[PDB]
This record gives sequence, C-alpha cells and structure tokens, in this order.
Amino acid sequence: ADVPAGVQLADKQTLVRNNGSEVQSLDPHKIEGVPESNVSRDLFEGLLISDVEGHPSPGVAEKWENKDFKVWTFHLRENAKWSDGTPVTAHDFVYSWQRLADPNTASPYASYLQYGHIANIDDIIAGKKPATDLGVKALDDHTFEVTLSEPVPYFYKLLVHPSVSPVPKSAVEKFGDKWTQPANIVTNGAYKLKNWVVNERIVLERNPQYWDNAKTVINQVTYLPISSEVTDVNRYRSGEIDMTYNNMPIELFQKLKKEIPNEVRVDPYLCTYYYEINNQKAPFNDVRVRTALKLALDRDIIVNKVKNQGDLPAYSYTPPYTDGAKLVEPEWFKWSQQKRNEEAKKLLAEAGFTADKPLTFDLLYNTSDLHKKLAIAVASIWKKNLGVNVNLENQEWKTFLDTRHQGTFDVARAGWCADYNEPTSFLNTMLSDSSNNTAHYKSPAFDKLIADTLKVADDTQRSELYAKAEQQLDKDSAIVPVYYYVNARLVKPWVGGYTGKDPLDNIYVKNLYIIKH
Ligand code: IUM
Ligand code: IUM
Ligand code: IUM
Ligand code: IUM
Ligand code: IUM
Repeated sequence: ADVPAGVQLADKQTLVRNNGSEVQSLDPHKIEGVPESNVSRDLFEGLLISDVEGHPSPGVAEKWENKDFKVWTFHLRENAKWSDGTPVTAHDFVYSWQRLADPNTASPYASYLQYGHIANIDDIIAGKKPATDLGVKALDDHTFEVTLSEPVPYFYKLLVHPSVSPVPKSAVEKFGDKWTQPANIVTNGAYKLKNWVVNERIVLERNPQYWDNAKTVINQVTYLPISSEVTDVNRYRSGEIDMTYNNMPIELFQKLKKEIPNEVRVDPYLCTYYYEINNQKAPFNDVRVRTALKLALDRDIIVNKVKNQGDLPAYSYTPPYTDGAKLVEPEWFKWSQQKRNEEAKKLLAEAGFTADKPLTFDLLYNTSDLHKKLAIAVASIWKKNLGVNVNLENQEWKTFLDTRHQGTFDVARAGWCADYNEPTSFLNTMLSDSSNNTAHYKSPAFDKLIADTLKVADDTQRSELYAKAEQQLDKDSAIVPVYYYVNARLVKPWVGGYTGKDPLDNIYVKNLYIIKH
C-alpha cells in the first residue's frame, strides 16, 4: 500500500470484505470465479500482478524480456519467498504450469495455457504428451522461460490471473486435496490463511515472508460468503463489513445513492451479463430457438427499469470497450422490441412451438437476490413477449459452476469478466475445446476466425477478426447478451487505496489501508 502523506492510519488495520459466496476452492488450479480470485490474489502471487490501477506490473518477476513475442524470459526477484520462508523459484512455476496443463488436474482453466499458446499445450490437454513436455523451463532458480508456439504480443497481460500463480509442490504432494487447509497450506502472496470456516468466513493474516511485506498495511482481512445482496448491505451499514461484494440489491440501490453517495462506488467493468444457452441440448441446438430467446428479451426493460444501476444493454459477448474491441452493432439491436418480438415469435412458430405445445425449460441461476429478481423479470418478459414458460432454479455458486460444466441444464444466467484486457480474454472461452466453454458451443467457423488472429501480425486485422468472430457468435445465437456490467459496490470512507480505475477489479488487500476514524 502507498499511504498518502497526511493520512492518519487507524490503530487496528483489519478489513472485512463480503465475497458473494463460499469459494469453490483455494487451489489456484481448481478455480474459475470472481469470489475465488478475490481470495487467490491475496494468497498466491504469479509472475506479474495488477498495480492499484490495473496495469500489469512486477509480481514475483521483477523484469522480463521477449524474443519475437514467442520466447518470454522472466527474471524472478531474489527475495521472493513462501510463507514458510522457502524461496519462490522458477521451478515452482515450472511445476505449477505443468500441473495446470495436466488433464488429471481437471482445471477449469487448463485452456488458459492454450490462450497464451504455450508450446505443446494441445497435446498435453489431449493426453498425447506428458505435462512435462510443456514449453516452460527454469533456466536457473530465478529465471523462468516460456516458449510459445506463435507470437503473442499481449502474452504478459495474461500473467496476473490466478491459474498461472505458483502452488507449493511439497504441500500438494504430501496432503493432496487437503493441501489448502490452514494447517497445511503454504502461500506466497501478501497474506497467509489463518482460518477457513465453510459458509462462515475465510480469515487471512499478513505473510511476513512476502517480499513486499514492508508496504503491506492491513494485518488481517476476512472474506465472507454472503449471497444475499440485501444482507451484505445491511452488514456493511451496521458496521460489520467494510467493503460489500459487487452485486448490489435492487431493493436498496437507488436509496443508497441518495443516502451515502460517497460510499456508492460505480466504475467501468469489463464483464458481460448474459443468459448462457446449453447449445448441445435439444431444443437449444436449434438456432431458431436460441435466436427467439435472444431477440424476445427486452434489454431496455431489464437494464433501465429492473436493475437501473448504470449497466449498458448488450449485443455482444466481448464488452465493446475492451482494449482492442471495434465491434459492429448488429441490426436486430436497432430494431424496436416489437419488431424483435415478432421475429422471435415467428421463429418459434417455425420451430414447431404452439400455444398447445409451448417452449418450456429451466432458468438456472446462482443463489442471489439480484439474480433471482433478474430471472423473474426475464421469465415475465419471455412469457409475455414470446409465450415461453420457464422454471427458475437456484443453486449455490460452486454447485452452479459444476452444473454448467456438466451440461446438466437448459439456460443459465451467466457473467464473464475479463482475465486480461484484450478481446480473446472473452472470445477464447467460446472455442470448441475451451475448458471455460460452459455454453457447450462448437463452431469450426468461430474457431478458425480466432486461430487466424495470431496468424496476422497487425492489430487492425486482429480487431476485424474479433469483430467477425462476434458476428459468428451472434449469427449462431450462442448466448443471450443482456448487459455490460458496471462495477457497483459500497466502500467505507475509511478504506483507502481502492481507486475504482481497474476495469478488471483485480484488488489486492496489500494495497489498501484503514484511515483513522
Ligand atoms: O505488438 U503491436 O501492433
Ligand atoms: O507496447 U504494444 O503494439
Ligand atoms: O492500453 U493498450 O493495447
Ligand atoms: O426443462 U429441463 O432440463
Ligand atoms: O430482500 U429480497 O427479494
């Protein structure tokens, strides 16, 4: 943390943050969500980290170079250490990236190494080459070298993500699944795991071995698993919580803006809210059904009437303001909602649906007041505009992600937040073989478009290709885009260091501080 001159710090430097739900895990290779990454950033530190404004900056690597954007060499700081005092070395990175690549690890982010194009990743994921064949090597204890199969100019931007953070071989090997328990875990970020009570709290304490520990101000941070946005706001206003999670309750938002305007933080966020259709399950494997659902949803109503928190109506997966996005607004987005509804109704009629045999399916969402209200609104709009019936079903976050990976669903609410600020952070997740592809969408045309982007060595061709890839997804109605998120949350006046300028919201508690109050 960089405490401004003049600021008086509170005696007790402790923070309580709501985290939306119980995390899937504390193992960097077993996680896929925002709640999981929030805690991961404080415990595990990769090559690079985002600074307080979101810029890729030195993490364990103090400096790095590239040879033709294909061979990347990272010089690891000599004083990087694990919480047990053992040095963080390039070998920890080799082991970790190999474990992420290994099919036996079944990481939901195994494809992250495909996104970066590390050599031999495809064969490894396919079980054709051992994970030890991965294009990574430790040249010495402090030098990690990565070899890509093609030039990737934005490669280093990917490195702040939790999936490429190091894991301690020794604990993993000795305790297996239990390596993350407080008594077994070893971490290299600014914090260490103190306590972990499922469905109650996660308590982290400063890691004195952290290379930059002298600049860490908060001594303890608690992450809570409250999925009720109203409860999160209530516990924030009663004084228990210093930072709510970033899901704001429809019940109280407009009033909060009026009552505590200075605490209501609303900033740009590279995330898209959409309804994920299971593309491999009938009748969702019929583009007419998918298109109808996509068109009959009234984004203006949901965005301006139902949520009304500042989100923007969406017509694509990748947010148009992603660095490198130069998207074309589809024609249907310009039509009136009545025109969209007619088209929608006509398509389902063509698909064989009738009042006697209507389209009925499930709408799955992770337990939340905000998601439930949105799902109820969507159910009402689809019923009224298209004559479709939906059964709402809520599941706890960890279960919900598992259900989407299993494909045991019809339609699910969904949010995708960028991992790096470049369109492929989103587009890569729709690749037929992507480990993050819970839409179960497989398009050779789509795959081709993205493969070609690293075959051209100029940004305009790349941007055009991304625009075309979005058009392909839109033509196939792979998803139902709803809105581009705004990052809205409450932050007490005494919490310093949260700028709100990082569109990825990659917060590190080591950068915050408690002002005296
Ligand atoms: O690395 U360039 O356009
Ligand atoms: O630092 U560039 O094209
Ligand atoms: O900030 U730019 O490619
Ligand atoms: O309607 U149903 O899986
Ligand atoms: O607080 U209520 O749906």
